[PDB]
Amino acid sequence: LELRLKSPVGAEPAVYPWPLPVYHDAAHEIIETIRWVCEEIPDLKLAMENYVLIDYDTKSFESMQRLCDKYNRAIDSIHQLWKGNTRPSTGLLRHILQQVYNHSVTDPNNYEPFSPEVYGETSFDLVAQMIDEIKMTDDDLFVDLGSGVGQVVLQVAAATNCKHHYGVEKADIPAKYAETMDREFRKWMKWYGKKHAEYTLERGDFLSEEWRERIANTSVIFVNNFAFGPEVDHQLKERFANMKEGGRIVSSKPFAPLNFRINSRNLSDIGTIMRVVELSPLKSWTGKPVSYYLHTIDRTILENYFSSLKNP
Ligand SMILES: COc1nc(Nc2cc(S(C)(=O)=O)ccc2N[C@@H](c2cccc3c2OC(F)(F)O3)c2ncccc2Cl)nc(N2CCNCC2)n1
Repeated sequence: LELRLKSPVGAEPAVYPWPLPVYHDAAHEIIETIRWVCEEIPDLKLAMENYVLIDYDTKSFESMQRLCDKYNRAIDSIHQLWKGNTRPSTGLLRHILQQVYNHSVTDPNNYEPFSPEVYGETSFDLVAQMIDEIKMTDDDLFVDLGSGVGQVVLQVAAATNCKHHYGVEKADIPAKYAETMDREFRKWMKWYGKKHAEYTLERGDFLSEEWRERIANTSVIFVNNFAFGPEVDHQLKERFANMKEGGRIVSSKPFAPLNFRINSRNLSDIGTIMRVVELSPLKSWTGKPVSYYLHTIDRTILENYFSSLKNP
């Protein structure tokens, strides 16, 4: 006893075992998948009997099976008509990321702010605003320092053309889940027929020796440093100090003051080599009044100070 959804692009079907997983709801996931594919393919919305998406019982195997059958037959008609890899829309991507999470993370957890279990609530929209603001290209290398189950990396890889996206996570439980998130994401993206950039989710300590040169060569760092201690903050600034001009750090708490004024007593501070701006979706956003910080490596701040001493 199972439910099957045929892929709109001819990939392997999505197979769900009945009784469906508890999770959000698995039956609603199947209905929303069908609706998303219908929104995506106008011939499919035409071929599909309208009534089948109004009249359903998620608690009935036969009712759920009939819904899947109607969709599957409509996909078959469309595949017969066509007989004779684009990036996902923002709406579809939100669905795909939630779907990937639901199929990957199965054990209870605590639902703290910006935690994997609440990604859909404020993270998804905020990461979407951030992507629109920093405008990465094929020359960029993106790294999430403390990537959790890899959700930010998956979103950014599905939305941008960076050369590569990396996620590094130290903790055992999220890094293990990231392995399933990776598989589930690649599988589901193929199922929908959607393109994503290259990415790697790995287990590791971003403060290790190996990671020193990796951070130095990164063009865009993403780091939720909100709850970081002074030691991790100090070590990170030491890593950032080796970054290239124009290198960027997107964070939840600033690494240098917004009003940093270089003088003779603060030449050791990271503020001497980076621009820092506070960004806010509120500056059409109706979500939480959130803020984030964009840091840009710029050693001309330090150069202009020495230049001004020699040229009064
Ligand atoms: C407010 O409570 C709070 N906030 C944060 N973090 C936080 C605070 C604020 S603010 C100043 O209060 O407005 C805004 C954004 C974030 N996090 C964002 C984020 C971080 C870095 C760059 C960003 C970004 O968003 C961005 F895309 F724009 O660029 C985030 N982190 C992780 C995954 C997805 C997302 Cl989207 N972390 C914690 N914790 C630490 C974790 N476990 C519980 C306590 N608790």
